[PDB]
Amino acid sequence: DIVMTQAAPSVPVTPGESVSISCRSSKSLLHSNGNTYLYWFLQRPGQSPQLLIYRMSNLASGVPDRFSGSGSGTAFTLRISRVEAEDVGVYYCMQHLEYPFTFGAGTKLELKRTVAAPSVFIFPPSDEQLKSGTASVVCLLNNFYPREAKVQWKVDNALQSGNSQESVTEQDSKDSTYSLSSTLTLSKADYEKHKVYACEVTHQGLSSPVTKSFNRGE
Amino acid sequence: EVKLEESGGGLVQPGGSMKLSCVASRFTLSKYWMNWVRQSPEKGLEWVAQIRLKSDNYATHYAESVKGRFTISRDDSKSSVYLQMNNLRAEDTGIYYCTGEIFVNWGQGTLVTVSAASTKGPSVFPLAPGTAALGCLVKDYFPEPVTVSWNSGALTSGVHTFPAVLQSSGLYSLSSVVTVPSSSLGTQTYICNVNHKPSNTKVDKKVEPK
Amino acid sequence: DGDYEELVLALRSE
Ligand SMILES: [Cl-]
Ligand SMILES: [Zn+2]
Ligand SMILES: [Zn+2]
Ligand SMILES: [Zn+2]
Ligand SMILES: [Zn+2]
Repeated sequence: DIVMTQAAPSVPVTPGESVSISCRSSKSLLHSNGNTYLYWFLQRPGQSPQLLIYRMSNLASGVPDRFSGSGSGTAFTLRISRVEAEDVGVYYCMQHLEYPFTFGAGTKLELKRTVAAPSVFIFPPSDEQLKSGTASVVCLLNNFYPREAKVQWKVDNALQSGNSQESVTEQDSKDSTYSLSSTLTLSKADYEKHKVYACEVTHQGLSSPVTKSFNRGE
Repeated sequence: EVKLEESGGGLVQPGGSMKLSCVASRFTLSKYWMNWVRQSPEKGLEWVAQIRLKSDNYATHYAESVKGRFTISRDDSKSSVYLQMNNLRAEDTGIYYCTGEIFVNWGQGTLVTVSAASTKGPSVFPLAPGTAALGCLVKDYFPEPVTVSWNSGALTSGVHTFPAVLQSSGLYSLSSVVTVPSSSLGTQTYICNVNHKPSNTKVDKKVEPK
Repeated sequence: DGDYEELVLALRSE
């Protein structure tokens, strides 16, 4: 069917600089009409998609004039002249020349900023939780940049695998940083066997990996 | 301003039925073609169905993956469009939006969860501690979503409520954390306001150091 | 207003 390809899953920009987002179709989107049947959308985090461009190069009503769209039959480009914080989200192309209407996979815009070492905290499992028969050990990585962080869990300083999960916040609108949580789930009895719980963090902002730990007793 | 509003979503059994509605305000629905578009992390944005006007004999077009199971309809006098979804599959799970003819107007979307798993309310545990970090762990719930706030919305300055992670056997977990000064500990009271509407669960949990 | 209607009608093709 008409396949819409957006090669870049993500693209980084320093605020106030320009960016180009590419899209390609497996067939020409040019109608005998003389118009190219392609839409561009922005989906800001936690929001519905919003139209930016119709017929490949036309600005939709109320869209800032820093946006532009161009292309030639099968290769299309969305451009932003000067990126602002309100421009972060996922950029999608869509063709409406033929049924079914198809969308590209999306390109997310990310803001570049200076390196920020994470502020690391460790949280022991609550007493209320231990009664249930399970232990959750939480490690927070606060306001850091770039996204890449290595979180190594340690139980009696032995490396851990398979018993931990991560979740990352979207880039912060205020200062362009990320925050990350890393939870370790262990059975209460397995938790009660070992003493020292450590969270080791490697990030380019740190001169050597940072360790936040605790002893189960206290 | 034009407003589209979807309703009828929720948790449903595979093989079951569900009808979604979309109501238009400040929009002469009868003059425009309407569409349903869905979204999942797996498939991204997917165009589902379209309905034309009365003078187009209400012509419909559907995505192939939905053909024979979904039916799009309109009732111009009720200012509404509908999506009747039969013999629902796990792949049909996601946020369903209705839109107008030129994709300018979209509703906020309605979440459709197709699963054989039963509803389950969460457990709220505290994450007790220059700058200090305080939190609340909202563990073991189904389906999504959960809502977390701090001091009934009075303290929003340094809050970080994390995206929900799916666990080992189809149960979600979520952490909500906050940054506050060390001088404020024991002086200012910090409370996490939790709610999980599918299971009718509401928790008000205080965060105090051990 | 009729601006949205004007745009829809100009863009419509069957
Ligand atoms: Cl529209
Ligand atoms: Zn602006
Ligand atoms: Zn923070
Ligand atoms: Zn017609
Ligand atoms: Zn005009």
